[PDB]
Amino acid sequence: EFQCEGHESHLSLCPVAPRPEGTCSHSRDVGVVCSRYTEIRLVNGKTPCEGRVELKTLGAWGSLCNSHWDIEDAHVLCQQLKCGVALSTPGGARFGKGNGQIWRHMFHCTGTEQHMGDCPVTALGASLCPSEQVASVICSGNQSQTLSSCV
Amino acid sequence: ACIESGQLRLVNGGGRCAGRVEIYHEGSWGTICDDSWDLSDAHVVCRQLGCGEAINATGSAHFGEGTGPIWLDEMKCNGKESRIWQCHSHGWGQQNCRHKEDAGVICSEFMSLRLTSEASREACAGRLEVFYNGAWGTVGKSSMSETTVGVVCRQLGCADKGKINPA
Ligand SMILES: [Ca+2]
Ligand SMILES: [Ca+2]
Ligand SMILES: [Ca+2]
Repeated sequence: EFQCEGHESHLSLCPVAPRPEGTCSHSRDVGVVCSRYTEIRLVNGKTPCEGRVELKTLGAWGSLCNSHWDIEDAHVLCQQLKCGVALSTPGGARFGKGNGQIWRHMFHCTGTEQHMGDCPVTALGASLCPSEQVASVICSGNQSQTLSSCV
Repeated sequence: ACIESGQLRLVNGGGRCAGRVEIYHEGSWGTICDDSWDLSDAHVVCRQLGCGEAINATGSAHFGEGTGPIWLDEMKCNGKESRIWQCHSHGWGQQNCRHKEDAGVICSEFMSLRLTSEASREACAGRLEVFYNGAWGTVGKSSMSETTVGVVCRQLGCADKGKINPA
């Protein structure tokens, strides 16, 4: 039986109180649900640090919209990709063409967060995305650049 | 010829044989968990202190919370032993019960004196009852000196002096 205090960096640093031998049946095993719940991949990109941004939900792949897309969302996406923050945001569809079904999700992120799933997401009721307005990213590729408060 | 270690020190009971139990092992005073506390388990603890047999065995430390660390857990015993440590133990030092689960035991003789009338369970005039072997009984009439009554009143906390009423 675990007795973690809550601020442990790892589970191995936890006081364990071992009961004597004896177990419950396999039907009573437990499962946890962390809050990351979002997968983002770069598709149709010539180099790994840039690509068309897609997110998968309801068992389908679709591209994000440039509508209500700003620079810091590209920045935090780069941080998750570990390519280093986006030096510049590409405009239009210079390398993203496909997946006619377009998810209307728009991401409101400050950029301080390290993983793009962390920043809050609101998508219910969003207006239809115009065609060719699929979002993208051009990360630095330096891996040596970090975000700083206020190029 | 030693005070020795591990003596079952009984405290908070108000007598020589009552209250919670404490054990001084590895240089540390500690209480006893009430997990599966058994009356047959209470027989040995009473015998070690020379009190006698056991009347009641009480859990949750209603006699009193024990500040010390919990030492033994889930103790069961055959009930016929002289050394308390030689009882069927689930390990040592490790407990699944916290404080407020400490054990309490009442031994063969924990004598209590009360002054009883019909109206009041405890009053300052009435009959004299003595507690022995988990029972209540009247006290003798013959050969009662004035000092004998003087002690009874002082212990009961009613008055400095007292008198025998014939009625
Ligand atoms: Ca208990
Ligand atoms: Ca027992
Ligand atoms: Ca236990």
